[PDB]
Amino acid sequence: AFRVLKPWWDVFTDYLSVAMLMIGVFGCTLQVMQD
Amino acid sequence: AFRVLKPWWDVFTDYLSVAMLMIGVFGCTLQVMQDKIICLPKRVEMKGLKTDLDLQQYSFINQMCYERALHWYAKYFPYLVLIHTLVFMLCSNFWFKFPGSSSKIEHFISILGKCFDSPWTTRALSEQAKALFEKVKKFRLHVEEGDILYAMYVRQTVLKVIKFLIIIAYNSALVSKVQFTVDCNVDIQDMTGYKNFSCNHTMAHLFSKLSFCYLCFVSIYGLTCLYTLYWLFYRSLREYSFEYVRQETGIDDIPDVKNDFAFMLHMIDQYDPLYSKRFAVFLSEVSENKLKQLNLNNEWTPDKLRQKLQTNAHNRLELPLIMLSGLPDTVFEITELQSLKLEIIKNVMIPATIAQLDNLQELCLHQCSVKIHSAALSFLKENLKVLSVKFDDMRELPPWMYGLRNLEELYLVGSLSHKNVTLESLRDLKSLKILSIKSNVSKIPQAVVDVSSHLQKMCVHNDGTKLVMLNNLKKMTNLTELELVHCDLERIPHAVFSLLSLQELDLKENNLKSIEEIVSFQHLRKLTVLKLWYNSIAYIPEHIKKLTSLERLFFSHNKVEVLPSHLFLCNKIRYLDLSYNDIRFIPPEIGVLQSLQYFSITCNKVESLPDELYFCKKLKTLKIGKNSLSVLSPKIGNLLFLSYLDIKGNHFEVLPPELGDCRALKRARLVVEDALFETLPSDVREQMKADA
Repeated sequence: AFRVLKPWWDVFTDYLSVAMLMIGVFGCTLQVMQD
Repeated sequence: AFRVLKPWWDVFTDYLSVAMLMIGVFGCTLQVMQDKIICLPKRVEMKGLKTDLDLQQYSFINQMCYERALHWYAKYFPYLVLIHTLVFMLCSNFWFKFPGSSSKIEHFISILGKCFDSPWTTRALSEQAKALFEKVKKFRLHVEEGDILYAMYVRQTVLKVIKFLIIIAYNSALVSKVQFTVDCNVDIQDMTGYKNFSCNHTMAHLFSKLSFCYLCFVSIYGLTCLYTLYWLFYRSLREYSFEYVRQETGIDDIPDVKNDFAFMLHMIDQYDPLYSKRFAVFLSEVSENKLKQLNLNNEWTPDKLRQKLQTNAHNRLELPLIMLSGLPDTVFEITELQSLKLEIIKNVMIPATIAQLDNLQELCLHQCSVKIHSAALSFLKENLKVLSVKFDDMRELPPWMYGLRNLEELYLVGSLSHKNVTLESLRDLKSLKILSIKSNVSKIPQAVVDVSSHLQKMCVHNDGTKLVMLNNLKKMTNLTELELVHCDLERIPHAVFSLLSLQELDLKENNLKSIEEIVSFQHLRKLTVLKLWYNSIAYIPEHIKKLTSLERLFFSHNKVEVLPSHLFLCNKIRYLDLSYNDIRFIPPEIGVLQSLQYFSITCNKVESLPDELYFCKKLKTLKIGKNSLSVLSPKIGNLLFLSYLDIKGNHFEVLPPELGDCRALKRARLVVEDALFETLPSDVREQMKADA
């Protein structure tokens, strides 16, 4: 339903998206803070 | 699932990774918070050294020299450590995060936990696990073809080792690079009026010390890998041999395991030494057999066995068995059965408990590969009297049956020639008296000669095999009853002429056409019963009158059309089978057959009945059958002892009332047309059916 529909490449893309989202949030934080 | 997969070194590596992650996060926090460079112009009673620089210039200089002079690695160290720790964690977790191997790992965890959970494992070492054996065998067949999980784990370990080596190699040189104080000569002159600056940032010494401690952790981490690497390359975990469960519990099953299975076994043993012992039980086949035995004992009750008890053909209390996987023990509790019946029961082992069933003398076996115990075999030798065996490819034949001395009657249903029969010698059968064979043997085996000293009755009913060599039958001096049914001889064999002790002769389905050997039958004065079923005989030689001892005659389903007068000279004949023949006229000489009690001419061409036939008052069975009789003589009322009459299928118009004179014949024994029976008076039919 929420797990059996994810091939390995899909899982890797999801993890890459999570990492990129974290990077973007951290970048926004630092831009607000010290830029 | 999430805990039992961690060896001690793995847990230590995880804890080191956690500590390194905490250190990296703390370093990033301090770098964001207090990592500030203070800078001053370098080259210049002591007074102050005012530089008339405003705060904006100070901050600008701090930023400029921070970008320029400060070492890149010194600035990136917290993020560097964070990245390395995250990569180590990711390469540690991808072992279970990859679904293709994660499914196998989860299946192994589930099966191991379920096997350890079963108390029947402890019972075997000392309920539903029987079906769990199927999952066990499915897993062992499917996953032993893997070993890719081991390669993946080895690759992960190699990656960790390489990362550790690189980390040490470059950090060792880079640690000495950082300094607390620093100098920067940037071209800010004529922009800020200065070029040379002395600077320092707070974290340096701390970072230095911090980095030192971090290195130590990494060092231990690397050492950990080495140990595991050595453990990977000193034991050769691709193969695992128990050699301890086999020696202690005394089980020779569970020989070895494949690369993947040995790897998982080693991992579990390092995690827990007793989990492997508990999990190995369901690999054993003997354990599976015993668990099936327990389940069968739960399924079977003595009540079920006694309900299935019945009376066999040869007047014995028998327990039929049609589909079983072994011997229930409860069967040995019921000693009143005199016979046992087995049908399609392979892999049967008879223990000494068969000695409990004292009152056993017969056994029936239908397609069963059975072996006995020593006490079981001795009990069978000393107690069995009758035995019936059915086998298809000689594999169900138990050889020890040839060693049973007290056996009396034996029945064999199975081909032996498939032309020499692979029959074992019948020497130990010291009390064999009756033999029955259902095979395709072309020549009589020599083994029977080893039993002819006490053999009394040999029955061989082949499916049509021609008995070319009958020389051994001449050795049957003690044979009193002989049957050669469907032996395809087509002539009376010369060997039977050597059997003076013979009493009853049967030649069914031999298709005898010329029988001019009846004179030789005069050499045998004990011939009371002679049988010629399903032969091509059309004429009866006069020599048959010379058989003094004849008591029964058989000519059913033959080509005899007009029967000779001299055939009636054997006044001692009591059974006369003339049905299914071309018999048309019954000669009056049948009146001299006073001793006759049987006469069947069913499915013949008989058109009239002589009155002399009714002089044979001893006739208790008369089977006219399907003939062409138009009227029945009233003299049938004189046959006071006639018990069966079969005239249905004839041309009778009205049955005579004299049928009421038949004391031994009733409605059930009277086979007549319903209209013919209706032609009888009301009193006659009332007397036949009931007692008025």
